[PDB]
Amino acid sequence: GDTKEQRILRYVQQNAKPGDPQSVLEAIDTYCTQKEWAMNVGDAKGQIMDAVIREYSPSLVLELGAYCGYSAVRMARLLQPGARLLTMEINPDCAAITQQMLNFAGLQDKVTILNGASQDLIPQLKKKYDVDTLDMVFLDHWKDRYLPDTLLLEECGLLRKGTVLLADNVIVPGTPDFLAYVRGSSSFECTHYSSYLEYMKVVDGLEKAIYQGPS
Ligand SMILES: Cc1nc(C)c(-c2cc(C(C)(C)c3ccccc3)n[nH]2)s1
Ligand code: NA
Ligand code: NA
Repeated sequence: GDTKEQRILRYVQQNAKPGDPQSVLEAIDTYCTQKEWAMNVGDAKGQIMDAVIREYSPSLVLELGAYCGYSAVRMARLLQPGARLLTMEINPDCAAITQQMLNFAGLQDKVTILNGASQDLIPQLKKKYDVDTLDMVFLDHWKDRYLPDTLLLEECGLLRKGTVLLADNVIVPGTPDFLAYVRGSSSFECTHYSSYLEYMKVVDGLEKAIYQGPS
């Protein structure tokens, strides 16, 4: 049976160029804006993500909620040799799509895909995936999970001073609990990056929260 996610992957494989991550991004953004709507960060927000990666040049990045691999491709393509992306995806079919997307783009050796729930996998990073601390975390999974997974990252000792959290959809549909906590806590230095959801004709935004150390 055909699914939307399989259709996205097929469109990329037909029209993008293997080993060319930029063509893969353009293909997905074309597909989602012109052929069939899908959950997608999109190019406007993508350029903010690009800027953050280039500013902090993280060596170890954790992504929560890979879906079809658009953001994994977006970030992994800007990573240096020896840098790693760890990405978590709760849905097995989407995890498979993400793998094929990264393989097509030529980035499969920079990325480890973890199939499971954030709250189960996050406490295993130190022991099983040889993580000390994370340089960057991109949050784009279930919205009611942003605040508790941030708290769990902190108590698992995965954040250090200077670790960048970047969270999507904090306005639409909105994560006001997360926002209240990080903006109000002295442990996080926060900035907001507005971006228009053109298809929905409403403004959304990404929050950047830089860990400052425990309170
Ligand atoms: C507690 C959770 N841990 C993770 C890693 C979660 C996750 C969410 C997601 C998307 C693609 C956004 C998703 C998945 C299923 C339904 C709706 C939406 N992928 N991974 S959820
Ligand atoms: Na999103
Ligand atoms: Na703060």
